[PDB]
Amino acid sequence: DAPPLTLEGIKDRVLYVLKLYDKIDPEKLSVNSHFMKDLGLDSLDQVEIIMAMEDEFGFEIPDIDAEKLMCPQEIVDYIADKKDVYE
Amino acid sequence: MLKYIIPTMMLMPLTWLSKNSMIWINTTLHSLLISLTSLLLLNQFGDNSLNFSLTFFSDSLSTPLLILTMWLLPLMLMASQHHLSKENLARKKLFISMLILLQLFLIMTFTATELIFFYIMFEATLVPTLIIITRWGNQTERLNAGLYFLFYTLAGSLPLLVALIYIQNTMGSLNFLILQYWVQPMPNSWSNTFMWLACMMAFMVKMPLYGLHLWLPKAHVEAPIAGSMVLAAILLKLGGYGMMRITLLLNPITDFMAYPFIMLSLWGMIMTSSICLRQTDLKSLIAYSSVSHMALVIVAILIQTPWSYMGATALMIAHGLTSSMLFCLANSNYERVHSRTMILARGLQTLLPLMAAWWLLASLTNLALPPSINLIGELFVVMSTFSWSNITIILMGLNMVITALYSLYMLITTQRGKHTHHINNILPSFTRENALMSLHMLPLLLLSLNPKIILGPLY
Amino acid sequence: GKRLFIIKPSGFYDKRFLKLLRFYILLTGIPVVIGITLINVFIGEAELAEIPEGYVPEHWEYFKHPISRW
Amino acid sequence: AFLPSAAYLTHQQKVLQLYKRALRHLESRCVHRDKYRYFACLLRARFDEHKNEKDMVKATQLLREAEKEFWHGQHPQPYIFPESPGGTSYERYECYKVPEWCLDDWHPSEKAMYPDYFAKREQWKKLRRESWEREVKQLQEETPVGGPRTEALPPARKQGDLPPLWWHIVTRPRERP
Amino acid sequence: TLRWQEDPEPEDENLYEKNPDSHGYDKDPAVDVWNMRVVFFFGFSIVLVLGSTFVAYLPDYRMQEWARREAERLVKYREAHGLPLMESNCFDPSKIQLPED
Amino acid sequence: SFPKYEPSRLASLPTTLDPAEYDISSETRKAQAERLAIRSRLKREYQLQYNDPSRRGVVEDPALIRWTCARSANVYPNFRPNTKTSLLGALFGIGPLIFWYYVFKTDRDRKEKLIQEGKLDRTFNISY
Repeated sequence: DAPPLTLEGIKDRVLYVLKLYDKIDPEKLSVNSHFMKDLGLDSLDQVEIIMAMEDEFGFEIPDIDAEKLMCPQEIVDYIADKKDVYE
Repeated sequence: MLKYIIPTMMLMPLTWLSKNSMIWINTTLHSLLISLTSLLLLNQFGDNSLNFSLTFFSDSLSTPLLILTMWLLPLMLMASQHHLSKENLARKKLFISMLILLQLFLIMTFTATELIFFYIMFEATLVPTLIIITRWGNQTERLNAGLYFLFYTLAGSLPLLVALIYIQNTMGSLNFLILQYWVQPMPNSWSNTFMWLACMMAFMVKMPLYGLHLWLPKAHVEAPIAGSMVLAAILLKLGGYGMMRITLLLNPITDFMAYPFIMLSLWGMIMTSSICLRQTDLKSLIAYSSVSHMALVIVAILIQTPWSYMGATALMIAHGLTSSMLFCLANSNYERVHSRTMILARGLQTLLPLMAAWWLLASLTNLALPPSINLIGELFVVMSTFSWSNITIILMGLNMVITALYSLYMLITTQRGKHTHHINNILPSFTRENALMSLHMLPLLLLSLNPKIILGPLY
Repeated sequence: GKRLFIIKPSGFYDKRFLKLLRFYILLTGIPVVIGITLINVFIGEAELAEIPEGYVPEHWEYFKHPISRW
Repeated sequence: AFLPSAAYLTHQQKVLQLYKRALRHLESRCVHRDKYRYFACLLRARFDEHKNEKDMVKATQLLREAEKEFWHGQHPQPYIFPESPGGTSYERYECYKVPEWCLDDWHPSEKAMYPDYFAKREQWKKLRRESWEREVKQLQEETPVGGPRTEALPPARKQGDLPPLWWHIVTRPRERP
Repeated sequence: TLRWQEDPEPEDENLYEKNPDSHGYDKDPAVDVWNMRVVFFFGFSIVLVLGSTFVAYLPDYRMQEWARREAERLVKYREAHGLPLMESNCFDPSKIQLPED
Repeated sequence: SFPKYEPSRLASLPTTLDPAEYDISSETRKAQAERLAIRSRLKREYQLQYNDPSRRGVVEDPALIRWTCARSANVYPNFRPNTKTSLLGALFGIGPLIFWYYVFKTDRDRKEKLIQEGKLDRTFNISY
């Protein structure tokens, strides 16, 4: 019960959830892609993406922290520091 | 009672002749030996009192109080031997001398055959408690508490002296046995009104009665642990024993006299308990719990029914032991965190499991969990007062809520929740503290099996 | 696997206190209960009998258990 | 309102907070996934109706009326995540988060059964007590007159320097002890 | 200005650092162990155990059990001679002189 | 339309419905900046006194001691006997006492009068 999670699995799952988005493409999606600068999306898209990961990982990320999760590596960093990976 | 006074008078040079490192061990050993020998007073009868001579006697009422007193003194020496480790040798020996003198004074007071001897010994108990409070207290304003305590006691007890000398000059004696056999009814006159007031107000002061209880929330806080224990667990019961002795002499006026005073408790023990709902100081909360229990004792003694008497003495013994244990718990937590604020130290169960268990046991014994002695006493008081009148069950029943509503509250904030971050000096439990709390608790749970020796003189 | 050290308060002191408390209780509890059961089994209880004419017993003869009589 | 770094919430932050809370409440009221997706698309279209606005006062009481409508149409029992405050599992294992400094109070008999871990803890304590002086030296100069204005802390600047006030964040207890 | 001369606040004494097996009694270990021995012997082994033995074996306390035995006689008398179970007068009414009115 | 929130003593107004939160005036900006600076200074002082390796003890909180002394010992030096305090003391200090005394005197007089005329059922009441 309660299997542990590894950081490679964390970025695999985050890229999996990102790669199913219809306002994104699975070609130029990378782990160091800025959402509006290097990818070209909206702030509404940003908060909705944050809500999508909040539904995916089963816990609530506050808005003060949610405004700064701006790249997939930063989302992986926040999940990593929240869930205490590499123990 | 010359088999117990002389051992204390020999304990006095025993603490004036030991070395600077062997006073505590020798005093503890010999006081525990005297506590072991204290059980010979249990040779009682259901119809007669154990009389030794013309000056000392002991029925089934004073005997549990004596046993509690000279069982509490070794516990006092254990509880007060750490925060005085920095003191001078002469002052340490003086502290032990005051404690030994106080124990001798109490065991001479509880066995006084005649009432004038009881009165003078009762006022003589003032001196070491006042000295301890005004000398070894911690806070700044301890002088105000000592002055308030001394003046409340003296202003109560001097009309008691005048009434006692008037009674002795009127009838002829002050022996309790003679007054049991030479009692006279007091008619409903204003002279007998002021006689009842003069004979009662001293004990209502030292119980304390609600309204005159203001000397308790100060003198129970700024005093050290030994002074707090001797104020909480003995002297209130000294006043109760005095009131029990005196109320035989004041019939049948009390049946129409005690209407305000009883009800001065019958509401007061409500709102004072409500004060424990909104207290930031733990020791003040314990003192107000003692106020509520002594108000229940006041009601039980003043209605003068037998079941009320049994409930009064049982609740006296149980509340004395429980309040001493709670004061020791407050002193230990204050020693660990250097503050008496209740909201400061939180989450102590995650750091101190055994101390949390002792906190749980003390709080459970405070809320009258059956089959402990406190439940027996308070239940007997409730039966007697319901025999007195019906609606008063409400005035007890709501108290049954509020007591729990603070006691478990005292259990929650100090033990349950996220622990404080900046407090990182919580040492593990000392063996001395655990020994002291087990010595407080285990006699109560053992007397829960056989309560028939602490149910009063008329069982 | 991946065993992690469970951070806990020091449990030596309370366990030592409980152990020595149990030891010092039992070191006198066992001999007194052995003496009590040997009094009950070997010495035994008393028997009720009516008072004979011309005998005035001592006070401790008015009780049943040998420990109470002692 | 009450934020650690900023002294106020701007209009964009208020709009995004309203959007996220509206999506959470709409997901609570629309339990089935397809109904929730349809009404989330409808709510996104409604939000994009007034996205391109040029008057700040118009956006102000439009946000006021939108918040009033969201208050009227909220779920009385919104869905709360187990780890979020107000949840069923909120701060439960916080009862088992024993702090690390209690390990300094252990007996030497029970310290001998974990030798290597306590040696590494001693090394970490030495590192903390040698980094405290340079971290407070860094924080003294970087602080302007009147103290810091924001709650944000400066990072490590020089090589070999640890960030200031790092012990009670790095050595915080784990989520699952 | 400066106030009156006074020492700074002395810190609290952590007893476990100077002695890993101390017990909050005294600095030296031998007198501390002696204090532990005397408290656990004369506090639990001597007074508590023998006290429980003593209170468990009081010699028929307050004669109360004896009273039950006396009751075991008395009704046995009053169920033999046909007397009523218990008189409603504690004393003999033939030795009472009421105040005449 | 909608049912407007009416705040009470036990039901506070929601924070997002406050008009004062929607004010963009300069004075509110300097007030927010000043309280943020005060909070940052206090937080900096706390974590400076908190992360010290040399310190092993209680970090003193002046606000807690201030609150305890305001609650406990500073209530009587700042008391003035006026008509409001006198009325609140007369309504709450002696009113319940005289009310309880009157109702209990009436009940006990009724019980004694019923008992002395031999009508109360006291046949099996031998414990008192």
